[PDB]
Amino acid sequence: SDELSFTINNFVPNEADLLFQGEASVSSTGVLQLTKVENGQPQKYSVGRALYAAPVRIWGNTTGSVASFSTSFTFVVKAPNPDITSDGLAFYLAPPDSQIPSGSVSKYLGLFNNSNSDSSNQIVAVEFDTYFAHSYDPWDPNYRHIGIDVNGIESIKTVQWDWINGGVAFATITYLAPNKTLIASLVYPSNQTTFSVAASVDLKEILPEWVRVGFSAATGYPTEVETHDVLSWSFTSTL
Amino acid sequence: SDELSFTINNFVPNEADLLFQGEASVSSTGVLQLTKVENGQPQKYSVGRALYAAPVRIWGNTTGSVASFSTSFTFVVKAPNPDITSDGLAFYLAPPDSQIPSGSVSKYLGLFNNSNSDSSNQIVAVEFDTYFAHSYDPWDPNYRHIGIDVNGIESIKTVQWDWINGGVAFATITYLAPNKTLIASLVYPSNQTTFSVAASVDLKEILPEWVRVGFSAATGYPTEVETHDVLSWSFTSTL
Ligand SMILES: CC(=O)N[C@H]1[C@H]([C@H](O)[C@H](O)CO)O[C@@](O[C@H]2[C@@H](O)[C@@H](CO)O[C@@H](O[C@H]3[C@H](O)[C@@H](O)[C@H](O)O[C@@H]3CO)[C@@H]2O)(C(=O)O)C[C@@H]1O
Ligand SMILES: CC(=O)N[C@H]1[C@H]([C@H](O)[C@H](O)CO)O[C@@](O[C@H]2[C@@H](O)[C@@H](CO)O[C@@H](O[C@H]3[C@H](O)[C@@H](O)[C@H](O)O[C@@H]3CO)[C@@H]2O)(C(=O)O)C[C@@H]1O
Ligand SMILES: *[C@@H]1O[C@H](CO)[C@@H](O)[C@H](O)[C@H]1NC(C)=O
Ligand SMILES: *[C@@H]1O[C@H](CO)[C@@H](O)[C@H](O)[C@H]1NC(C)=O
Ligand SMILES: *[C@@H]1O[C@H](CO)[C@@H](O)[C@H](O)[C@H]1NC(C)=O
Ligand SMILES: *[C@@H]1O[C@H](CO)[C@@H](O)[C@H](O)[C@H]1NC(C)=O
Ligand SMILES: *[C@@H]1O[C@H](CO)[C@@H](O)[C@H](O)[C@H]1NC(C)=O
Ligand SMILES: [Ca+2]
Ligand SMILES: [Ca+2]
Ligand SMILES: [Mn+2]
Ligand SMILES: [Mn+2]
Repeated sequence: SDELSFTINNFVPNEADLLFQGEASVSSTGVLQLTKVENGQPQKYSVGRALYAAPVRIWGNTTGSVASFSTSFTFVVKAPNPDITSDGLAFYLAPPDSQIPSGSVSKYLGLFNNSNSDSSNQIVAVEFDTYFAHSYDPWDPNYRHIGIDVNGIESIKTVQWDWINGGVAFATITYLAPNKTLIASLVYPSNQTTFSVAASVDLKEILPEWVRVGFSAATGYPTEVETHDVLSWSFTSTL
Repeated sequence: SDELSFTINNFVPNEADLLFQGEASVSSTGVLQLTKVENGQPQKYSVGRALYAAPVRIWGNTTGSVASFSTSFTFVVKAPNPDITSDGLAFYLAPPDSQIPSGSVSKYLGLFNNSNSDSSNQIVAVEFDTYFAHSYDPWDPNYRHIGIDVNGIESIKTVQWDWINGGVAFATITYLAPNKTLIASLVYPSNQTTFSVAASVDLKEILPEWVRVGFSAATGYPTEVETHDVLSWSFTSTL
């Protein structure tokens, strides 16, 4: 594909154009629930991933060009016990066939097996990290944050994010190919607060020609559970 | 129009789909020069405005709906004397036939006659203010800033903007109709710095059904002159 664009205003149960991994799924009410919820209550140690069914062409060696893209989606992270929550969700690009790694992966938002930034992971992600205690996440700044990750959970760049328990967030992620710059942005219309981050990233150097795009999220200790619900999602890429 | 979308990757001299006001124009090199430049040096007390030729439908009383839009553009503000510059540029929406007001309008970025927030102005703008001394701009915060204006030069909301003399900026402005939220964002791929702001705005309440969209900029005292050049511009609105 040289141009791919899709808009999902309302998710549908077992949505055909979505590849589900782990405990992810969309509720009868139309929300993409990354982590498991029962009776409206988020469940402990849940890991989920949803990907758009069609692989996306990120670059062409025959062409020499690289894709520029932009994604926007709305989500809610509602926790019964706000004080300390875990772990957060993230939008990411990975190889078409990636699976959730085996092992302790909650503090890695379901994207990694460990802290390392292994070049083989081939993963570019934008995380919305809700857990930052150094006892379990020693690589995190001391506050909830939005970070840009490249082959590793230790964000190459972050910004402080003032999460609103149950607040509806509108986030857009944009990649300017010509400028190898990935920028992330989040807004809470309810508080009129904004957050943003940018980092240099050369997709040609990190990701393969084809990749699948989507979301990943994880839940940890029971007293810190929160939801990772996505309500809308639009994606556009142009090669 | 129920949907309008245009992308201008390169401006052309006397570009037919652009309405020029004041000293605005596009150079032979293809840059939209809001304020006049001669021999590559910005001139004092210059005021310019450029608008897309076609008026945009912002809302429909017969339909009940309101337009959601998003604009992205790249610009450069190069000043020979960085220390203190004036005045800045801005993207704005106004009535189809608005003209540059008469009088001292440089500290108002070519958008207003005075400080007042007169409901009759019908102007929603996002300013990139480079001059903030309280002696002439008593309404400004104490730093260069990006602010959201509504019928007046005194921004209803701002954020600190760390201008880069001659740096190429990529800015996007988005209006979420359903949430009456106008958000502004700027990034300098060269420093990987980001800035963003959001504010509650009800276009139905401020602007008329039809409006023209574009840019405004002004230059002041000779020792503080700077350029207000726009390189790219894409606009999309959907009713
Ligand atoms: C094999 C296995 O099941 N590993 C778990 C780990 C283990 O708890 C860990 O290996 C024990 O050393 O926990 C995992 O989730 C943890 C993760 O969410 C972190 C931070 O993101 O928080 C941990 O919860 C803490 C909690 O924050 C404290 O307040 C509490 O006192 O202790 C809790 C730990 O018991 C989560 O357990 C992990 O990803 O490492 C999930 C693995 O499956
Ligand atoms: C009638 C008229 O021509 N008005 C000018 C005004 C006049 O200078 C003002 O009415 C005198 O009180 O200036 C206008 O531009 C000014 C504006 O750009 C402000 C701030 O944005 O800066 C002024 O320059 C200052 C400069 O910053 C100082 O360092 C310097 O010492 O004094 C300068 C003023 O002389 C600009 O003049 C204006 O918008 O008010 C342009 C009007 O056309
Ligand atoms: C392009 O890349 C594909 C796989 O990455 C390879 O099989 C093909 O031979 C390459 N062709 C060129 C011209 O690089
Ligand atoms: C990552 O997955 C591999 C499977 O090849 C497994 O051997 C390894 O234990 C996992 N990493 C961790 C930290 O468990
Ligand atoms: C925007 O408004 C709609 C309808 O009023 C609401 O359902 C939605 O959650 C809001 N979105 C955001 C990001 O606040
Ligand atoms: C500019 O302000 C003056 C008063 O200072 C006013 O008389 C004039 O009408 C305004 N300009 C325009 C175009 O209305
Ligand atoms: C992005 O890269 C292009 C090509 O190198 C350049 O012309 C443009 O000014 C850059 N934009 C930004 C915001 O740096
Ligand atoms: Ca964390
Ligand atoms: Ca000012
Ligand atoms: Mn983190
Ligand atoms: Mn200002």
